[PDB]
Amino acid sequence: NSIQIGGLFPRGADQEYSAFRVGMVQFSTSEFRLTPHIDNLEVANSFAVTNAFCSQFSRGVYAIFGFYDKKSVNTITSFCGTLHVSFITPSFPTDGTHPFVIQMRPDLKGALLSLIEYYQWDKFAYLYDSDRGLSTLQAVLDSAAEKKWQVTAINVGNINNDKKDETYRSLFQDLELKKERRVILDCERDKVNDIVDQVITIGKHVKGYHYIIANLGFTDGDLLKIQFGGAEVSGFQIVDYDDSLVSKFIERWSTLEEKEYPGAHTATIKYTSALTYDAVQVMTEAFRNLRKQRIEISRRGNAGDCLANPAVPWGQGVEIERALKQVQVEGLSGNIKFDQNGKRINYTINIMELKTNGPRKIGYWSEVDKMVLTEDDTSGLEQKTVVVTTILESPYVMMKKNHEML
Amino acid sequence: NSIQIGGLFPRGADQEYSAFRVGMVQFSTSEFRLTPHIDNLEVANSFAVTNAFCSQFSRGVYAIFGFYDKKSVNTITSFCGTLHVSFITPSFPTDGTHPFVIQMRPDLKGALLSLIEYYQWDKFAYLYDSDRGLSTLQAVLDSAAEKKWQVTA
Repeated sequence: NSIQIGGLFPRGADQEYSAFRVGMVQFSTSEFRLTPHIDNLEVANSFAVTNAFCSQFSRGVYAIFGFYDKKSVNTITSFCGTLHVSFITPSFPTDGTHPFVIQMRPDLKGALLSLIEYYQWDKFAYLYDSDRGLSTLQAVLDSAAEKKWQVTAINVGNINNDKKDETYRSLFQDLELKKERRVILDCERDKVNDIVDQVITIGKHVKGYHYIIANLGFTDGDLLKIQFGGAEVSGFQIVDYDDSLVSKFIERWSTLEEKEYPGAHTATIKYTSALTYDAVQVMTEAFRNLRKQRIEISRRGNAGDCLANPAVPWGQGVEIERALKQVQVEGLSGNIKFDQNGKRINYTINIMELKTNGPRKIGYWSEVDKMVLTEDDTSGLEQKTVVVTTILESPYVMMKKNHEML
Repeated sequence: NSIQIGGLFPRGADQEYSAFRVGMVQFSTSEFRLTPHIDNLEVANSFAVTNAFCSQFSRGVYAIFGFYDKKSVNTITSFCGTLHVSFITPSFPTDGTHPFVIQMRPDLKGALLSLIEYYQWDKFAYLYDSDRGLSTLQAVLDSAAEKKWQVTA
């Protein structure tokens, strides 16, 4: 068999596309060839997105894989609600429930909540950006009652290159005026470096601060530059390079040629790109299930129309939606598995604490493994310095008679 | 001469559909007219709005009156942002400044904040409906810094 699949890919994602090609190379077989039909236009532009998605559906492809942004998700998924094109993405998961959508990125909100109990704060500052949705802002603010948290939320998103130096001044100066010292950030990874730059430039990384980065791939930036600061910058890892099942992929990826697969040669990979492997794997295993369960995707030569009027489904799409939801496999994010709504379960996430030797696993979390600690590793033992604070008035504490030399 | 115009109306927005026809009856004039082409299909989901847009655009309507929701709004604003066919709405103002969109319903945030200042409030619980857009929940949470409010949402 041969199986055309639509790529509604985001531009600026050469690493994701390289992971797509490496997944295709790994998983392709002459039994059923998952076949590219790929396009790349501005994901923020709902029109151009819809237009290309019509073009791809105008080939009658069996499934489409790609990425969207909150400027588009109730454009795209509304189409999956009508044309029943089965759809897979590891982008940010939606708050609602929709068949024909596979939400390959796990839900960050549960873990990030549980971490707040684990660090035991009644007070934190909270920056966020709009692009993954204000879903985390809502979820934590809804959760404000349960622990009676004080929370301040300041929209960092509208920071732009017109004034991206004095904005961060005024912003962090506001956190000095409230004297905020537990800081949650919810950006995309390719933003976090620009906040961390200003954090270092104005010194706000010494002991007393505590940081979280609300990304599943916390260890992607130049964390080593703030690794010396002394703030406990602590954040998540769905990717774990230590899993030998995964580490064999990490080896193969980092050894694959750097320029034919642009940016694949690094020892580390964005968890978006990593989930591209799991996504292509689930599409392959779903077409394999379809063939093994002996229901054929044998289909009329007519593509259909994304805007027939009234539009009408084609029934085999329901079979693809079953087949995809039936998948359970090992991958770069563990034993991945999906509910009947199209949202993952069993998704297990590690919590990394930036000790100065490097980010190390203080625990892991799942829906049933509620923040299971893994601090049995001894990095940090042998009595790090307890810093003692006090005052100098005679006689209670005084200088040594040789204090200028001591 | 007449100008052909499009219309979309939410199902159940029957008072607005009435007021629209009453407005057409009032402001139609001897020298020029409207030729409304109207749809009353779904609005709470992008598909219906998109199909109606294509139908009425293929009809060549030079302006459209209609409505949207945060679920559908991006679909409209991107379509008009590309195709130069304008859109006018009484729906909530978005965060965006797309051309071709006349977001008539005036800014409510400035007055809200100025009244909060007038009561000199310090600590209160703010509720919200998500689907009007969190632009207010943002613009009141933002100044919970500068105005040191103690909001809960």
